Amino acid sequence: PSTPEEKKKVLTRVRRIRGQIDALERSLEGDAECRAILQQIAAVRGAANGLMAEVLESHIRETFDRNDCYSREVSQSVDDTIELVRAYLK
Amino acid sequence: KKVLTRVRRIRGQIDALERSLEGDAECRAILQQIAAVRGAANGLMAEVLESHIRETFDRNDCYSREVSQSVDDTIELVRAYLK
Amino acid sequence: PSTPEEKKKVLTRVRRIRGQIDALERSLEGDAECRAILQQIAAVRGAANGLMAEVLESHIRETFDRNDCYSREVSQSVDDTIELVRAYLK
Amino acid sequence: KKVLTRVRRIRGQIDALERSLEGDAECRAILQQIAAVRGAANGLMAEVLESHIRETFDRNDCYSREVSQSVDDTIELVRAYLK
Repeated sequence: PSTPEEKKKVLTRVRRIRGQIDALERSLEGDAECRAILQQIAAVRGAANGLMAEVLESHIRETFDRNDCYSREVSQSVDDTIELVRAYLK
Repeated sequence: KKVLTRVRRIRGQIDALERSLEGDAECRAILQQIAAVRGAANGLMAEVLESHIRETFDRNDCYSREVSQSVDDTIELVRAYLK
Repeated sequence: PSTPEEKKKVLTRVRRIRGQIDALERSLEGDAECRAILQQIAAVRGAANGLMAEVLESHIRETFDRNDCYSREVSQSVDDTIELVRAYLK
Repeated sequence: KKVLTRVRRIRGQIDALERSLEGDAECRAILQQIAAVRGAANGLMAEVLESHIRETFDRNDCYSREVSQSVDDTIELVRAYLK
């Protein structure tokens, strides 16, 4: 993030991830079944990966823009690149 | 246990990332740290799995040098895949 | 596998994986799109994982049996364990 | 184009696995080798993505040291996640 607007959304998501980690401690200290925990942990990893893709997409786009290089073909390269990352970096 | 040890390290990573963001760090650094959170979610999953597996086979009243390896190799395999 | 029957099923699956690696090789010899290649590689990995579970499950089962220790609860534990491995080792 | 480099070495692992089985190796050893097949496929994926990412951002006629690093950093993540 470079824009203060991007700073805000990421902080939101990051906080929401601390929100998911709270419920995991809450569940760990309590009466949780390993299958419910593993699921909570998996959703943490899902959330991180979600955000990683959103930061990456945003970073790549800003790089091309500072370089006066943003066009529709560049923009779609990024679309293509992020679909792959979303699908294969887990 | 060794599990909460890891839940804190995760919380540790998220608060630093929350602060990286507050302290306006460079984008490479934000990505570096989100990837590291994911890596620790995998490491934590490798503990909780290791717990449930260790615990499920002591529970079955089958002790043996041979059964212990079988359970070490299962754990070694989990560790390879999740690190 | 210790059993001469289980050696055969596994050896099929391994060959079926060679068959997938040859199709992948065809697709790099000739030219298919870069997303169809990724999909092929993921399918190889899905096949390896798939077999890693089948072998793991059989190995654990044999260990309890060989120790005169096989019951239904031991059997369902292995069911519970493999379902997790299938779901979380990728 | 060092994709064949790896597709070969992966075929190398499958045949050794086929030998292990024909040659009555330990059940522990089969699992070790199947995990390494999976590990190789991930490495293969980390090359094929690297090919595509590089190829896709040179094709945009946008050169600059700052753009090169953004692409290095992308490729670093790809490597971190897959090995």
